Amino acid sequence: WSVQTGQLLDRLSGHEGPVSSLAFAPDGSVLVSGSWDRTARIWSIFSRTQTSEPLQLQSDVLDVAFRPDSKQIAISTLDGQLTFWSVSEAQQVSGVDGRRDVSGGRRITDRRT
Amino acid sequence: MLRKQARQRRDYLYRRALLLRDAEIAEKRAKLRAALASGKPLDPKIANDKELRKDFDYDVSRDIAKEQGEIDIDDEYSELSGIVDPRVLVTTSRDPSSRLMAFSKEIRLMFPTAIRLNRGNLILPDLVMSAQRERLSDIILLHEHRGTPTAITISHFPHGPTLMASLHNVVLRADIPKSIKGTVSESYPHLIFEGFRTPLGQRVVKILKHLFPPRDPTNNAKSGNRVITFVNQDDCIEVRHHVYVRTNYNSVELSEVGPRFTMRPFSITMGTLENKDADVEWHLSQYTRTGRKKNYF
Amino acid sequence: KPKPPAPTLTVVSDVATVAMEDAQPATAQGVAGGETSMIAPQEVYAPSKDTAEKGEVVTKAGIPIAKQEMSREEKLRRRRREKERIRKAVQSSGAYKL
Amino acid sequence: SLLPPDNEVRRKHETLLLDKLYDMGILSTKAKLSAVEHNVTVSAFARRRLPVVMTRLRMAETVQAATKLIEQGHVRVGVEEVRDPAFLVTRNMEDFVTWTVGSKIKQNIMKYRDKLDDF
RNA sequence: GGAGUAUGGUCGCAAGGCUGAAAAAUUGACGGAAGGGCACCACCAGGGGUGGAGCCUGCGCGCGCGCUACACUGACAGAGCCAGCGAGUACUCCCUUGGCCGAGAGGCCCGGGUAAACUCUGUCGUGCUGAGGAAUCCCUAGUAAGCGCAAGUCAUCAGCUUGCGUUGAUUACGUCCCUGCCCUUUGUACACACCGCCCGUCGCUACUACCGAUAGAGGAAGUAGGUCUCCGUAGGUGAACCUGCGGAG
RNA sequence: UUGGGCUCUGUGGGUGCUUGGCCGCUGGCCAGACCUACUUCAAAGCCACCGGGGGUACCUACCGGUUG
Repeated sequence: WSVQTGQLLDRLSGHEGPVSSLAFAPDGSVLVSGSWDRTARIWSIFSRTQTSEPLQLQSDVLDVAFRPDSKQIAISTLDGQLTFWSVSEAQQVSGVDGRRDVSGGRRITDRRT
Repeated sequence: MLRKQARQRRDYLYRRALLLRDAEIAEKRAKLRAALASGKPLDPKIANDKELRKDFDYDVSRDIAKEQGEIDIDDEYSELSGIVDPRVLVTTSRDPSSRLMAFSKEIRLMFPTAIRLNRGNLILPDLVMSAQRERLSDIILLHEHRGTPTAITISHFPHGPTLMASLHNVVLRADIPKSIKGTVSESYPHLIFEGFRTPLGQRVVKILKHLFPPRDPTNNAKSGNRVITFVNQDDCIEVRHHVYVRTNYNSVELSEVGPRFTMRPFSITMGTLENKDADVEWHLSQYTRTGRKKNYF
Repeated sequence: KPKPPAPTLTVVSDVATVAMEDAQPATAQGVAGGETSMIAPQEVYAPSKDTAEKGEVVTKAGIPIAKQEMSREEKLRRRRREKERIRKAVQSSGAYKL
Repeated sequence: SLLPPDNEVRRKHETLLLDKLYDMGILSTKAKLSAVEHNVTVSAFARRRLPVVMTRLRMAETVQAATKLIEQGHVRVGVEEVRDPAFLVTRNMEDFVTWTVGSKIKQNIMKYRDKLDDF
């Protein structure tokens, strides 16, 4: 939606599942979506084509982030790993599998170890 | 997504069979309600089915509101009828030919919110997938024979009904040199329909006229430059595309600008393009005794 | 699905942002914080036809002009502008022969 | 129903109750108040709990054994795991409630259907 | 008998021609200037058809649309190595010389008319053994194009339609300059922020007056602030007590 | 490395920051002891969750009366 007038602008679409977490690149060039359709999705909106580039992942997305230097995205998916991409050359450049690096558990009525 | 569309579409089918039972009921319920206002006596079974009377006392308001036209019926169109703009893509057959591709360009132009698409090397199941991942109103095919289009195939997506029709008597846009023809206006055309008098006629008009954008309702009868017509006789619906200027409150001039079709619809399925295992709704019955005598539409 | 939006009205006052906040021994806000009125100059006043003077009319700019001090040319053009917006919305043979 | 049939607020809340319960799945139609009356039932609630609806989607053979699974915790909803075996699966979530990440169950399925990705 | 429902037949009306084919408007009719948004029917980079010759469905001798041919991206011999869709007790291109066994109708037998591609190895070398003008029309990602394989679905379609797979590029991916098309100049939400009365020719309306025929329709124009306590009083229903007045704290 | 191994089954500390056991507790007791006395004056009120529509003769709650 447009802030300055309020009436709806554009239903972006393309997503094989609900869209899970969203953010703008801090310059404002890029909208980034992550959805549970295993996929993260570069929406360039304010260009004259309102284009889309896919990014296939391994599983569902959970959270997105940008770098203040607006070249890099960090998406945190469901296996638990982080995957770090550079936006322009849409290539993955880094990854961290942090499952044991975060597991702390054993709740009440949590009958797994 | 995919489990979701399977979920909803089957729920539509099952709710139809539900509507069958309950409308068989409401037939009886109708006669009760009329009698109360009328005081005319009634059928004694209706007078003495007890669950029916109590259920009347609950379910009055649906009947009277439907009499009012207060609601539109449950429908694969009624969910989003005049709310949001239907975007529509037109695709050719697998390996298109050039004159066909030009004619498809013509009917893309006639619609106002369309895209064409080069079909190329694309499995038609995955073209349905592209649909249900871009939330289209409508897919549309074209099949030529030899430079001349023969059949179109409207589907309503996400899961709706499909028309499939032959074409005949076609003229292109591209038999006329551009010195006489020209770029045609992408204004939201009006629609008119003549002679659809079956409930099946209203089915086919429903699947047609939910293609086009919603008109704005304030001055629509006054404004507007462009009018699309569907008229039908001998179950061969003929459709033209005209543009007009109003020279008087008593006089007007028309110009004919689209392609001229006659199509005769030969398959209407509550069921999309891939699903050949779906429930057809009316097919064109030659080969029978009086498939030539009777008409639908 | 939540509900259709039912239109709801809610009134605000003339008193300040500090009156909007909750209760605590200090205002956090600065010193220029506090003299702002929670509403806008538009809210307290805008010139309009509905508050116009008698012989005079307001402009779309919101400027006061008298119809008497008005010129005829501007009169014609403002009539045109208003209309533009509007459109956007048996006898004697003696008498007979003679 | 006691409200006279011709009223606006009656019409609005007929539609509201019906479509809301329908999106809670406990019904089967959305046009019949008599169906709300002598149809809406705690049994239908229970058949929209979680283990019953995972038998209906065919996660597991019998709803007992389904309870055993989701108590061990292989059964995810959305993106969370679920322990509470009364997590009432509304109709928008029946399409989503699926298997969890590191599950011996999911790997068993992939074993039988022969794609067993070790990655 | 009653209540419905149909169905047909009867009856009455509708069913008497100053007549002889080819408006509404306080809201309307039509522009114009500026500003935005868009589009392989716009610009720009390229690509690719058709249009040259032969074949023919189609459409109206003309016309394209598909198929074929046309040489360096060659020809011959090997070697190797890859698809996807298809299962109705169902499937055949002939039609013919002879002969067999067939009193006759036939059946025989012999004659005549799970892929291309791609890679590698080696042999020879432009040799009627010539890739299509002006025009026009189409195309921006598994797309142009190439390559085969299958099916043959109640409309169309074997002079072909439609599928599935295979290999897979260049080139813009921006800009409203040309062409256009649409939309602003009204509304439909308020904070900061900004903008600041678009323009033309007529219509319709109210009024004003003018002109000229017979009070009268016409013609032609403009305008739109003394409380509390106490006391002395007069009255009340009297001890008290209340009211009102007048004085002190 | 002059027996090895699986599996089962007990006990003991741990798996949360270390102040003793008990009782009629300002003391005593862990062998326990004394065992029943003493008294001026009943009370303040409220609330206090059973699934829905439905009937209500009898029981009950309430509310209004009636004789004694």
